[PDB]
Amino acid sequence: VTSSSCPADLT
Amino acid sequence: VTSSSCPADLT
Amino acid sequence: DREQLVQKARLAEQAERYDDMAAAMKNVTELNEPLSNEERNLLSVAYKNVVGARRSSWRVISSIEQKTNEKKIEMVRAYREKIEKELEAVCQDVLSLLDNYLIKNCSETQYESKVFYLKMKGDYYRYLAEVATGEKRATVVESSEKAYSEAHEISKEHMQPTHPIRLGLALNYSVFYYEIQNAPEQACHLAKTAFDDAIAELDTLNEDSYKDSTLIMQLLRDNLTLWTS
Amino acid sequence: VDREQLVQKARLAEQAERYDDMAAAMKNVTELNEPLSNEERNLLSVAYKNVVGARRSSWRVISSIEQKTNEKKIEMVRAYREKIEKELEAVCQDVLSLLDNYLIKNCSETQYESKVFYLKMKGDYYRYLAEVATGEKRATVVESSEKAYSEAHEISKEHMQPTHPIRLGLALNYSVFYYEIQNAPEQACHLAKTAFDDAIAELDTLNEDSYKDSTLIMQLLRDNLTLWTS
Ligand SMILES: [Mg+2]
Ligand code: NA
Repeated sequence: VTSSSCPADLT
Repeated sequence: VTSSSCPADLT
Repeated sequence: DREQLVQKARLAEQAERYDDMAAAMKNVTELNEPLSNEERNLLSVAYKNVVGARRSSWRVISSIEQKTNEKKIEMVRAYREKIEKELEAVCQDVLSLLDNYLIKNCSETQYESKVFYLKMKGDYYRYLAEVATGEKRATVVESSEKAYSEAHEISKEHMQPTHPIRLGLALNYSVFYYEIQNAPEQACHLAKTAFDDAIAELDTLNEDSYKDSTLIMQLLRDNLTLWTS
Repeated sequence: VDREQLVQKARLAEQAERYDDMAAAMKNVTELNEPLSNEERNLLSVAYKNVVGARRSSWRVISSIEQKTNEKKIEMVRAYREKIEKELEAVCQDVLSLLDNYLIKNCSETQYESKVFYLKMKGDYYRYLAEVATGEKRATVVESSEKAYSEAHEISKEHMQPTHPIRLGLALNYSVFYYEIQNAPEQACHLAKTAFDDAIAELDTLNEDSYKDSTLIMQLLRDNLTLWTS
C-alpha cells in the first residue's frame, strides 16, 4: 500500500 | 449487449 | 538476441504496456524460429489487447457519431477514421506474421498450431470486417470465413471436440456468423453442436484444459441464450 | 483545427479512454493562450494524470522486478525501466512547460483558486519526476516541487477558505511530498492533520459539489495519517 494523493478532477 | 468471443490465452 | 526480446515481452505484459509487448513478439516471430506455446500465448495476448483497445475505442466513437454543426460531426468522423487506420495497421501486422511465418512453418501434423493460427487469422480479418465498408469489406469478410473454415475442418478431423483450441475456434466462428454475416441460425447451429459434442467428455480433460474449455463452453452457452432471445 | 474542435476531440478521446490523445488535444488547447474554463482545466488534469499515471504504474512494476532480480537479463530490465523513465520525464516536461509558459503565467493577481490549482499541479509533476530521479537531478526536481507546493500553500492559506477542495487537495499532495519524497513523516503528518482539522467547523457550509470533493479529500488525508502512524 502507498500514500493516496489527490483526485485529478473537481465536481 | 454483444456476443462474447474467445479469451486470447491458454493455461 | 531472441531471449531478450521475449523477456522484454514478458516485462511489457507485467507493466501492461501492450504496444511494447506486441512489438517485441513481432520481432521474435520475424526471426523465423517457431513459437513455443508460451511464446504463442504472449503474441496472442499482446495483439488482442492492442487491437482490443482500438475496437473498444472505435465502438464508443461510432456510437457517438450515430447519436449526434458540420465541424462537430467532421471531428467525430475524422477521429473515428484515425482509430480505424490504427486498427487496420495492427491487423495487417498480425495477418502478415501469420501468413509469412506462423502458418507457413506448421508441418503437416502440427494440427493444434495450424488451428490456433488459422483461427487467429480468422479473428483479425473479422476485426477488419467490423469497421470495413463496401468492396474492402467483402474481401476481409471472405478472407475471415476462409481461415475459420479451414481451421474448422482440421479441428473436426484431427482434434478432440473437448480441446480448448477447437472449442475457441467454434466460439469465434459462430460469432463471425452472428455479428458479421448476420446469420443467426448458422451461428446458433455451430455454437450448439460444438457445445453438445464436448459436454459429455469434459471430465476427461486435464486440469488446465478443463479450466480453459469450461470457460469457452460458458461463453458458447451465454451466446446461445443471448442469440435465442 | 479550431479551439472548440480540439476540446471536443479531448472529450471524445476521454470517452474512448485514449488518454494520450486526450492530453495532446488539451496541450494544443492550452497553447492557444486562452484561459481554461474549470471543465477544460479538469480535462487537462484528468488527461495528464492518466498518461503520467500509466507510466508511474509501469515504472513501479519494472523497478520492483529489477530489485527482485544474468547480465543480459538484468541489462534488459534496466534498459526497459529507463525507457519508461524517459517517457515519464517527457510527459512531466510537457505539463511543466504548459504550466510555466501559459497556465500559471496568465493568472492575474486575484485569480487565487487558479494559481493554487496550477502551482499544485506544478508541484505534482515535479514530484513524479522526483519519484524516479537520482543524484543532482533528483535534488533539483525535489526543490522545484517543494517551491511550487510552498507558494500554492501560502496563497491558499491567505486567500482561500480551509474548506475549499482545491486547498484541501493541495495539502494532501503536499503532505504526500513530505512523506514519500522528503521522508519527513512529522512534517507530513502535521500538515495533513491541521488541514483536516481546519476544514471540520465550516464543512457543512460548502456547496453540494464542493462538499462531495472535500469530504473525499479529507478521507484520503485521514487514510494517509492512519497509514503513516501505523
Ligand atoms: Mg458430449
Ligand atoms: Na499571489
